[PDB]
Amino acid sequence: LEQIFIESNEHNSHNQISQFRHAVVRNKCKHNPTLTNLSFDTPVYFSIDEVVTYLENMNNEV
Amino acid sequence: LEQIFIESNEHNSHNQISQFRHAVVRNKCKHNPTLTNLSFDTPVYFSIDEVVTYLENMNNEVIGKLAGEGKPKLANETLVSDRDELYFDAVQSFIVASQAAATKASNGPFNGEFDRMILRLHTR
Amino acid sequence: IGKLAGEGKPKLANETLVSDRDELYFDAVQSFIVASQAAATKASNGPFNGEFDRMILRLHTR
Repeated sequence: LEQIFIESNEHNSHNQISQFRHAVVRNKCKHNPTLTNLSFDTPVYFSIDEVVTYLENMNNEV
Repeated sequence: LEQIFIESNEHNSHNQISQFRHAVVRNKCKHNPTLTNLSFDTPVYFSIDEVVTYLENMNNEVIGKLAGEGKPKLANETLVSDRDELYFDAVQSFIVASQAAATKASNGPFNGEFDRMILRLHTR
Repeated sequence: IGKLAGEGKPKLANETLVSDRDELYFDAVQSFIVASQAAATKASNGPFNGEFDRMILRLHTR
């Protein structure tokens, strides 16, 4: 899951490794609220495109 | 004991471990009164059903929200000094928490986490 | 700790305030009161707590 998208070339990896991993963790927590609370490795249904949009907005926030 | 009665599959497994084992240790001191000081692992008597019942109890945790009403409230309006000494006795059914002022109540912070665990603890 | 402004400091059961974290803990164990969400009683959990349990019980065994 890290392999497909994240790449070695971009040197912006420093924090954004965690930015992405934590984004997925958190929106996992939210998208399945019936469950206790969701983490990285869990194979529980989820939508990531809205994490992309969320990245856009939190890039936009003021 | 750890792996017999707990798994690490879950993200929140660690807190289940915490409360489970605190419960079992207080349980087996509840059993053995004689010795002045006892340790967790040190062999002494305990029972499966007591843990099962306390887990089921706090799986339905509720308290009263009003000032000076911070303890789990029963159907009988009574409030309990200590969680274990009455819950381990037998599982009891508490009223619903609703925003209505008369039955103003607070949700459990740990509630809902135990429901997945207990049914498989039963199955095995 | 207490969320209250001006109390960025360990809060006791008596809510006493000690400037240095060092000598408070070495002298003896501390019976801090746990947080509840109500604003007057609202408080913050330590990031230290939650992750040290297994080490502490194994060391208690040893």
